[PDB]
Amino acid sequence: QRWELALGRFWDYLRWVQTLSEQVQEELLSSQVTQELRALMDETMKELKAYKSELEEQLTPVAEETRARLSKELQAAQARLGADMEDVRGRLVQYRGEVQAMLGQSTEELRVRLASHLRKLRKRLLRDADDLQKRLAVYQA
Ligand SMILES: CC(C)(O)c1ccc(-c2cc(Cl)cc(C3(C(=N)N)CCC3)c2)cc1
Repeated sequence: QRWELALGRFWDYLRWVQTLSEQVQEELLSSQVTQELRALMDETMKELKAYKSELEEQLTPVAEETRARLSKELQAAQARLGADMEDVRGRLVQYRGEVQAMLGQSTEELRVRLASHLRKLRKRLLRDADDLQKRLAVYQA
């Protein structure tokens, strides 16, 4: 699906950030990484909303209380995905400020801590994307 490809571009970019390689460390102290993640996040959420909209053209007619519930559960699952991606961006903004506060001292321990936290944020994003995909797959029925 288009929204899955969009999410995958966010995911591959974030897998690169996770390496904290020389060029990642450089781009994390500018706005570049968080600006590129914002663009990738925005595209994912736009495609998700359009996908849900087109799915609603080929629905199995069910009880109206049921449809209303499934739609609200799907909107909550979309919301969690967007919040997850924003939580990632926010953690990388935090890193930028903590490096500046070090006034040129070594950042090795900040980077060890960031790597560990990013791994956990990425696991949560993956969890939520799988749950969203599963909900979308039975939504029409
Ligand atoms: C081909 C490309 C661009 O490299 C790529 C495309 C998609 C993903 C991807 C990332 C995540 Cl977090 C989740 C999923 C969903 C999955 N489990 N298939 C769960 C809904 C689909 C897919 C990763 C990479």
